[PDB]
Amino acid sequence: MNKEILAVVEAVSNEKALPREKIFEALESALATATKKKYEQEIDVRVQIDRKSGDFDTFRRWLVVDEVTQPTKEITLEAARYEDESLNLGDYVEDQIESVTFDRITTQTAKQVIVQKVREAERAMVVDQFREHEGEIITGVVKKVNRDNISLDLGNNAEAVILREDMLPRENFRPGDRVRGVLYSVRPEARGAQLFVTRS
Amino acid sequence: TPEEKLLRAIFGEKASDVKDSSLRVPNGVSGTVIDVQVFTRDGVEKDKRA
Amino acid sequence: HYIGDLVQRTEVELLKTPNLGKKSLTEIKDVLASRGLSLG
Amino acid sequence: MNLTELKNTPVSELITLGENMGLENLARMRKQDIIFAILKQHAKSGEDIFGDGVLEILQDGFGFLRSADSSYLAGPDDIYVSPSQIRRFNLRTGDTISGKIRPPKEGERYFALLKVNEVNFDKPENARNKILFENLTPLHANSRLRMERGNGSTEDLTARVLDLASPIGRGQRGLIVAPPKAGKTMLLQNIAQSIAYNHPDCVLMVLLIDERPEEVTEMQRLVKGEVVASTFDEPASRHVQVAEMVIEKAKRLVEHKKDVIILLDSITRLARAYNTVVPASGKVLTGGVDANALHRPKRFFGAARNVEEGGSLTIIATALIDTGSKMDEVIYEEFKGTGNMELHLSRKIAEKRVFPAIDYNRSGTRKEELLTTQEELQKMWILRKIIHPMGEIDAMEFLINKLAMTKTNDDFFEMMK
Amino acid sequence: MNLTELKNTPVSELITLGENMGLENLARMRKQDIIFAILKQHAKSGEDIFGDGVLEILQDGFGFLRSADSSYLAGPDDIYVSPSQIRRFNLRTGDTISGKIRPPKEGERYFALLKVNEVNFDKPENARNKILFENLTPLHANSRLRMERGNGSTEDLTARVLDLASPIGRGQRGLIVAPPKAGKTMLLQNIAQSIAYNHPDCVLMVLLIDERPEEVTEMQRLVKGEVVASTFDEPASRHVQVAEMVIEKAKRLVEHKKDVIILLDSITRLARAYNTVVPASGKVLTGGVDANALHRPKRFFGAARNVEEGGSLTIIATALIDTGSKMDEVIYEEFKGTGNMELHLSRKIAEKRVFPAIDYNRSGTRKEELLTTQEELQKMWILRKIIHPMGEIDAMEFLINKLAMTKTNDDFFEMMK
RNA sequence: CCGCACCUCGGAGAGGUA
Repeated sequence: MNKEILAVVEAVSNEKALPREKIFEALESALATATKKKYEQEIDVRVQIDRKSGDFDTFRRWLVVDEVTQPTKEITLEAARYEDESLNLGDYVEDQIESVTFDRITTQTAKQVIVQKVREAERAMVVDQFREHEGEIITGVVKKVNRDNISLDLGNNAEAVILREDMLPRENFRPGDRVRGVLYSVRPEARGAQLFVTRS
Repeated sequence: TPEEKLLRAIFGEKASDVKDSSLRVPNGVSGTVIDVQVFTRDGVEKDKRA
Repeated sequence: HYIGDLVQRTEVELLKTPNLGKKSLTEIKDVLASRGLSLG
Repeated sequence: MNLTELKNTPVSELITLGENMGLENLARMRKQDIIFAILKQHAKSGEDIFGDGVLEILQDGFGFLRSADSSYLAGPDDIYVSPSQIRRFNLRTGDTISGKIRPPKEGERYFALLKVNEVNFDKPENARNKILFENLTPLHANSRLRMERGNGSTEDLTARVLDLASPIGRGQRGLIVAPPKAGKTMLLQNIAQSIAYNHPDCVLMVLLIDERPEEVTEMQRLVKGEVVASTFDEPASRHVQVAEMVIEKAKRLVEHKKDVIILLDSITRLARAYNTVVPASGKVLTGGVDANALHRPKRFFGAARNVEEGGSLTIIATALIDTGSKMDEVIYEEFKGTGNMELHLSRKIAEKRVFPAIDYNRSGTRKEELLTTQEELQKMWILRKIIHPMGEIDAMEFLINKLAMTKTNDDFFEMMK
Repeated sequence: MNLTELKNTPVSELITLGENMGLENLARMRKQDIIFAILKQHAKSGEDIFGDGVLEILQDGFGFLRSADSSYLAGPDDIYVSPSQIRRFNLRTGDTISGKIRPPKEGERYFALLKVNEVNFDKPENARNKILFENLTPLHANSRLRMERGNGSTEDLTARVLDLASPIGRGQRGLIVAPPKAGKTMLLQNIAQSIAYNHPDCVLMVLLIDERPEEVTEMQRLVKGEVVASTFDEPASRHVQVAEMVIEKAKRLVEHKKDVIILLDSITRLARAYNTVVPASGKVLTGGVDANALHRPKRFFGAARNVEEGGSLTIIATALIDTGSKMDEVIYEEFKGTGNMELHLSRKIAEKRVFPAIDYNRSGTRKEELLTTQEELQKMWILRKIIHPMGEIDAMEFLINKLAMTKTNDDFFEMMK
């Protein structure tokens, strides 16, 4: 049994930073990223471990598709024929499990992923506190000007974004300008949700 | 952040900004290793090879 | 027995037979990821 | 070529078959490995293999078809069920899956399901369209399950006393409260035999949890039915898993309009197991029981009910009191206010070798008029009014002397008037 | 030139032999070093070396042949067992392996095993083809083990009282509940002597774990059998390893159709050792007991059972109550609902110097009709009904005064009528 | 990682090669 990661997931957790599930998700995502950066021409490798005593196993997966794009991570429907073609397009999980490769140097990016997910959890806590103390017009500072989206800043490890369709068509913003906007909903964006703000 | 070093001190897992500075063999030259010497400063603990 | 006979047929045709296993399919995929064999 | 057929065969015939096929020495090998090698050699020829078992869907998505002979325990020869097959047929935990299987190929460790032929002992077309157990309208016990056989054996006296004290019907939810060394094993065996003889259509399931292996092998070789047991040598997690598998199978069978009866003499042991396997929450009630430890056994107990659309779920469990542990006392006091039938047994009468030592005064059945006629209810009321003044041992002696006069309770009631 | 024979000889004879052979000064050398040197010198001449011991497979795959005189303590001078021979002969932990050995070459530290000649003190052909203990059909206690000597000795009074209170048979799983300073040592010694005298075929085993060295050396020099012990000077891991080796040897003997009787006096100490060596799970029960701490001792206790195919395993443990620690009370309350025999001892009777101070009222055996005849059971029932109204001290005095009149209980039974 | 215990990638010098 891997007592090293077990002591970490048992001790560091339970302090509102690790909910016993996001910590395991971050650890398996970091292991997957390490295995991806280890191979040269083999991308999109995943790993799932959701048990204390149970060790982790690296099962490289392919993308089920009827085309030949990305020949390094694509598989055909004849491999799903064993399941009577039940594997619909858009879902990619099936393959034989291969040899796992654990190492102490792989913890470098693992710690980075862990602290990034802790920062994301702290951002979620700040969002919860904002919702607890919402109901007033706020001001924010823009950071970047992307396509059909801007950003807001309130320096308490918080952040907000405004959709361009909700803003004025004539007004274009620039970093350093204060923006007045009331937030109404938070959609679950990938790699962490973000508070969406609307003016119209 | 001083919290990450506490975590690094909690578990034995290595975590640092590793840069490669190993002694390599120059180009052209070759040969067979016939002797290896190791000198360690006083106080510092010796390693397996030493 | 030779790799040429297996490379003459596509991986989809090889997966359509119960004689091949999961480990064999994984090895074939790992060999084909290098663009050396099993390229249709 | 069936999995259970090859599993029920003895070791001698399997070793002989393996030696005739010309394989590695099967004497120093497990039965499961022998069956695995035989199935591999048979599938190499080209024939189809079939299997069966109750589905157990894990948290990751995949499922396993556990076998009945292993009391639904994780074995190496389990049938792997991919999540795609679960998504196609909308399978759930408890659904028996009897269909064509294949041996695990290179790199695999579990048998794969190629095509399902039978679902819950029925066609999959009838199982795809079914009414859930949560949608069934609950009602009181309507159909009477007369425990009295009427043959006239001395074993039928317990069933007769039970029928005269607390009648049991289809879907009845009762508790047999009894201190240790009261005679619960013999009473449970008599109940099972009476149910098997009088009502052979009712599926009988004797679930044992945290019991002795001698009692297990005595129960298995005595009753004519399916016996799922889990001795104390297994951890509480295995007990909880076996209980969940059994209750899921029972619910899935009831959903197919079947009369399932579960005789689990482990309600207190199951509560202890749940309290042991529950993570610590920092809030401990009186008796060492967690605030959420009793929720799962309370729901398991209350799951028993009578279905009007078809089928029934009868659960007759025995409880323990005066065990020297206050935890069992708190468990009994909490479970008393939940059910609607209590069968108390007296240790004082049991020490006198007077069976059945049933507390006739404290016994009773809620809404008993739905399982007994008006004249039968009046006769029971008269018997209660005659028995109540006498003492417990005196009442037992009176009942024994009265039942010794005739063979059936009908003649007794006719002669009493 | 066996290893056990050379280890049983005193140091003086070994030094004399080493000086006669013409080696270096052995006075300042260890006995094991003397054995190693004389084995090297004897193998130099060309003679073969033989050894034996019970196999102890490690986690890495290989194992060693430990000796019984050292409680299977890890030692640098033992018979190394390569994983190749383990895979070849299907060896497991507990198999007594005897065969030819050789001195270790340069770079080795253990004696290598070449060929096994005898397995479990039997032919290897009968040991390779056998039915495992997990496949043996369990049964209740059928055969009777009469502890009564019959020689009319004053020591036989304890055995007579035991047979009158709790008859013990082959495969019985009992418990000796007693407070500290009650007389468990003398009672266990008398039980061991009666077993060795009346039933020599039975394999008597005494496992005194976490006890005083004086009691160990007293037990070894008093009873006629094997006494494997582990004093408190050794860590709890030593206790766990000794218990594992003992239970594996017992299981192997039962599989070899042997009647093994294990007298355990450290069940509470073994449970404490398991609770100490278990990794922190994070959930603590009432009394400081871990969730997975009671699994191993409960399985060790439940291993005892009666085998119909041949042999039996009897385990009579001794419990500890009123020790001032609530952990022992919780352990006793948990293990009480597991066995089917309790032999309680009263401290009030022990304070009056009335030995043995056996609680006759709280004692008893379940399914005692399977170990005694009908008339014997009726006489025991009558004796209990006559004794029950009297007090414990008065009952013990009456029983002593009645048994003192004659030598055997048959005369007392004949005079009672 | 905060507290053990069950009642309703440079500069100088020396030597050498053509």
